[PDB]
Amino acid sequence: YRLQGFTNAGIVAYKNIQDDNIVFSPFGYSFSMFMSLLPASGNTRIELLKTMDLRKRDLGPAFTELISGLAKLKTSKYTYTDLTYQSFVDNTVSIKPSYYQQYHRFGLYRLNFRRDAVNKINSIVERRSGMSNVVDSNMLDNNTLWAIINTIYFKGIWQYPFDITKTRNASFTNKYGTKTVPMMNVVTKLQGNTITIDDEEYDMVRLPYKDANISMYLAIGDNMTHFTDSITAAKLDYWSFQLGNKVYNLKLPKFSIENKRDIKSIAEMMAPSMFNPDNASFKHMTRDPLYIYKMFQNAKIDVDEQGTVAEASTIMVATARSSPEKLEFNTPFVFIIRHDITGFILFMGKVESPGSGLVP
Amino acid sequence: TPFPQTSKKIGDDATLSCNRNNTNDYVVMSAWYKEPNSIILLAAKSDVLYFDNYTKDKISYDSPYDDLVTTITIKSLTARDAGTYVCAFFMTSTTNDTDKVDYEEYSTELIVNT
Ligand SMILES: *[C@@H]1O[C@H](CO)[C@@H](O)[C@H](O[C@@H]2O[C@H](CO)[C@@H](O)[C@H](O)[C@H]2NC(C)=O)[C@H]1NC(C)=O
Ligand SMILES: *[C@@H]1O[C@H](CO)[C@@H](O[C@@H]2O[C@H](CO)[C@@H](O)[C@H](O)[C@H]2NC(C)=O)[C@H](O)[C@H]1NC(C)=O
Repeated sequence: YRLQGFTNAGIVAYKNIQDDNIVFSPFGYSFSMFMSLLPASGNTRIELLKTMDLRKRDLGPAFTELISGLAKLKTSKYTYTDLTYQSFVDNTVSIKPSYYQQYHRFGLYRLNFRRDAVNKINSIVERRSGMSNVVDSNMLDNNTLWAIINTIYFKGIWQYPFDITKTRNASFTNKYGTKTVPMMNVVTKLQGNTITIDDEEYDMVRLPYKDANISMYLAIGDNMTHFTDSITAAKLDYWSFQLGNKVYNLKLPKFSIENKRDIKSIAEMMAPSMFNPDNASFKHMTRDPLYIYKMFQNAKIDVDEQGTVAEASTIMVATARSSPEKLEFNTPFVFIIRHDITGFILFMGKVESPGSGLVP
Repeated sequence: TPFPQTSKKIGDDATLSCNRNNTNDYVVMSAWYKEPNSIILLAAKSDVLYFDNYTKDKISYDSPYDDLVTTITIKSLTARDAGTYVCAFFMTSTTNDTDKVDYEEYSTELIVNT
């Protein structure tokens, strides 16, 4: 009844992002897919249990574990994580009375999607989570009948902040031949190591956050695709156990990334019937044919000398229009914001590293 | 009476408790919400997740190790603490018999007067 499959769902979702300018919330994707288990039934429920690597006997305790994990994200003010979950079902849908009695208090809203649904849903999400204009106008038509929104916000402050006295160094890529970017520099002791993963050298560093058990792990290596394709929750825990105190001259770029990615491919590889109106069985919520045809995530991260600010919104909706982005980074590094107690991976991505590397 | 009326004074500590009828299934969680669309807390065993503007200060969860009941205590009752309070049990099957989520819900009207 562990959440290993829960975290590995988002891990695989990240592993399927064919790009290098990535900023993703594995916890947001995993949480959406896991909350989908409440209305799901039959084949959809079985697929979701398979992807989470859970049985019907372990679904109850799993949620329990999840709740406990959620109880360990709002434990301070210096560093915290706020999570909100909203479901919007059309008034014409005949929701089962038991389902509504059980789950309507966890943000189940009813409206007419043909009467300015965009502004109403944006207002509800803004009132519940503070993030405004989460859903775009081209993601809602007069045909959509179901919309699930999952927002997560992480405010972080380095336990050992960078000195403002830093340099502005030029990173070398092929897209941007040479781009000058501010690079924070700090010489101090940190929990790191330089390990080998399947005969491949990777340097790992941990940056703790003040007044919390959340940490930003940084990994630097030759082929980051190899490091990406070989990470699981248990292997991540083992790598964390391999880290220890040692002196480091950290050169971390002051990066700010934003992504708006269609994740329908991986979500359909995990739950095909959820994205097919002929097989979509959500009989726990309603006997009416409901499905999801589009799934996106909008993520953003900003890192400075004081800390990190990250936002993410996972949206399951009926229609959308977007174009994929493809940037080829050379010799990048991978960051992972992880809760060291629950193993939750709140955020993770990939930033273009300077030619000198993160640890000279 | 559809709602037990718990009458208390300004400044008292109101201890609200509820009992689950199903005593043979695994309690997934126990929830407390203020019926005017306000979630107070969600207790998973001894881990309590407080929603909205709620902390361990005014409302304390008093039954972390007792699974057959759920109990909270509101401290220093004010005029805004009055209203309907709802306790709920989310339970699952222990032996995969009748695979479904069982749900219990009870309400009580707290009247805090001078
Ligand atoms: C970090 O690690 C564990 C996580 O449970 C914990 O010992 C530290 O503080 C704990 O917070 C827990 C709730 O998240 C709670 O069970 C407990 O009161 C407290 N434990 C203490 C003080 O020994 C976590 N640290 C921080 C800063 O959150
Ligand atoms: C707890 O469960 C028991 C057993 O189902 C309930 O006792 C019966 O309740 C029904 C209606 O809920 C009555 O028609 C029966 O007469 C009751 N007794 C028997 C012997 O069957 C009991 O009411 C439940 N308590 C609750 C829901 O608070």
